Amino acid sequence: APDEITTAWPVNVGPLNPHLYTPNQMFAQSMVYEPLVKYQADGSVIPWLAKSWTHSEDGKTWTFTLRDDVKFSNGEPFDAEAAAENFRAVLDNRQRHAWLELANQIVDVKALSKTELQITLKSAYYPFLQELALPRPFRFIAPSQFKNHETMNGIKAPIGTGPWILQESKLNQYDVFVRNENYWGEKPAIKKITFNVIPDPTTRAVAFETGDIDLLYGNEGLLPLDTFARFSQNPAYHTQLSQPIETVMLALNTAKAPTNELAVREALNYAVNKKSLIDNALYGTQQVADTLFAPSVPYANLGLKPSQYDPQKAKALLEKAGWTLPAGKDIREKNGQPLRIELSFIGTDALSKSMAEIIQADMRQIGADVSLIGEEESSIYARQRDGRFGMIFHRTWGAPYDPHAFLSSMRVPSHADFQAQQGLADKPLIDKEIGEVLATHDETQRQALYRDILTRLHDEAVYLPISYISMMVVSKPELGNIPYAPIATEIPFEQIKP
Ligand SMILES: COc1cccc(CN(CCN(CC(=O)O)Cc2ccccc2SC)CC(=O)O)c1O
Ligand SMILES: [Fe+3]
Repeated sequence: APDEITTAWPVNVGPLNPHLYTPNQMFAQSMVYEPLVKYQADGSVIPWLAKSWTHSEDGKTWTFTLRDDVKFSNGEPFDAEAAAENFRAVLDNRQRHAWLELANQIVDVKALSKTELQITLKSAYYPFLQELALPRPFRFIAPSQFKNHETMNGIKAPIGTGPWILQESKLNQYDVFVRNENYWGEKPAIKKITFNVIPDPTTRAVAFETGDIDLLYGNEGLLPLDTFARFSQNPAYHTQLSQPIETVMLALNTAKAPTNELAVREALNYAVNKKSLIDNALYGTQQVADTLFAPSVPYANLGLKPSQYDPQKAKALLEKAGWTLPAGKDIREKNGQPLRIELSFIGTDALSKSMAEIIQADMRQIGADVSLIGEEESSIYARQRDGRFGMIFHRTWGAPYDPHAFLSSMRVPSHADFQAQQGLADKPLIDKEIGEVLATHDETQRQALYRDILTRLHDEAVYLPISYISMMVVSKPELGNIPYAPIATEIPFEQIKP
């Protein structure tokens, strides 16, 4: 067993290098490795591996007082030296962390003693503590497990301070975690967690029905949503649906014809019946999104005007811009050119395909010819990084990334958002203001800058917001209520109490 559970994940957890990305899975890195400060649902951080901290008047020098009772799972001590060596290991690979502005802000990290850790920054970077709280990269592996005094070229054993220890991994089969019996904090009620590798959502549903697994936990792609709805009525099962955690949208390429035209992007934003899309493809399980960030997101309650479903207005906008229908044709033309837009998505993702088909149908109704380009994952991500798309499915990152970290990353040219925004005359101003907002401690100016950035992105119709999506749970009733974590990408296994 009653203190052992079996769940599933589409892939293995990876080698659990705390400082690297794909194929490491963030929820699993968070099971084993811990931060200096821990993120809370109210947006603050609490003391964690660091007991307390102070900062200089200019806000550029921070000194953390560390706990002195923490051991890595292999018995070796956690101290300021171990922490400092981890920061070094991360920043020796600084280029790979460009998306995260703290990695560009840290100028020095040194252990002043066994318990005092000093971090110095380029500027007064306000999201400092929240980015220290992220699943990666600033969490701590035992320095003995460095390879050649680094982590960027690999690690030995994935030894953390966290409440879970990786027991064993079997590529394409399973991963097994066990409770850390020597954890500095509270002991998890669960003793053992087995992750079965099950890449297909239908197969995951079937695995639950047969009793092969005890728990499914994930976002809107966890299992088929019609099946989820059926499960929620099944008295043998338990299901949960969280409050929304992030946005799913479309990103429109402002630097590529015909989405380079504001009038076209505005029309597309009137063309989609989002409520119908959600009820049709998402089985009514998610919420309609009118803006890049939901009004509940910090700094994003701005009274931005929604573009409600209005095919008539969409047509009028296109007509006014010179996109008119030839005799006998349903696809508009201008200057000889047809109104043709390519929508790229992961071809094997049934949900994405379903939504893409609905979007194509809705846009054909207003005279736009959307071509569906379904491709493998690697090809879609390549398209995102180099801007080879007309429209592309995209999503925000949830707490604590939204909005500051998502906005920060809009400045990175190898990200979808930069590419989508590249055609805007105001793009340099936007990027300047993003840099400014991260470093201001004038709260009035900070809100003003967020308003200007988000309002320009909204008014320029860079995105086509679709849904605010939720976390979803399917479980054996004996496991009880399943909690959600403050960080959207983490799974609070240590909080489960049968
Ligand atoms: C569930 O995945 C995410 C949930 C919340 C935020 C992000 C954004 N990631 C941003 C950085 N990634 C790129 C991206 O998701 O666009 C990973 C990354 C960083 C540096 C170089 C490569 C890559 S992916 C090969 C954070 C992370 O992966 O730690 C997520 O990828
Ligand atoms: Fe990522």
